[PDB]
Amino acid sequence: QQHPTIHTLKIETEFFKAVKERRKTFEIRKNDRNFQVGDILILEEYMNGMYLDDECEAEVIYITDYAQREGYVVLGIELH
Amino acid sequence: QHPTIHTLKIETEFFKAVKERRKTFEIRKNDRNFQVGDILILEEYMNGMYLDDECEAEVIYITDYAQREGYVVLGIELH
Ligand SMILES: C[As](C)(=O)[O-]
Ligand SMILES: C[As](C)(=O)[O-]
Repeated sequence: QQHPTIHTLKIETEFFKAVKERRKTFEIRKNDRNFQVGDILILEEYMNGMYLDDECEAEVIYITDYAQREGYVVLGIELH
Repeated sequence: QHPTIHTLKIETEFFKAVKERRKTFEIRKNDRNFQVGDILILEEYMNGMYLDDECEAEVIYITDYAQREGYVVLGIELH
């Protein structure tokens, strides 16, 4: 019944911090990965072309394309 | 002074998603000069009818990343 896809994405440090702090509870992404509610994002801290070896895991709990540019979606996320 | 209180209309599908904490953001034109700390009073409507319910949320985050001109995504925290 449930088969989430795990997506591993880079996230620039400023936004990583905002997510980890639960101030930013969504991700704005091109929908080239067929994102679905229940999917898992592994958000990997990245800065100036380097992975910084910190991450956080979040579930996609809501998706919308409302008012977005072609191909973009807003993914509502719940940090684990 | 105090944080601004904005009163906005929200359709029942989205109202329900906000109340359930599934939808934790609001996509809006920024013609209100929204600021972090501001309060949104979200009033429930459906197909032009006011549905005698509402909720309150704080704007905790704001971004125009990848948005159309004048648009923002407001991160909101249900009270
Ligand atoms: C600016 As983003 C891709 O972390 O929503
Ligand atoms: C769809 As809305 C204006 O409640 O982000």
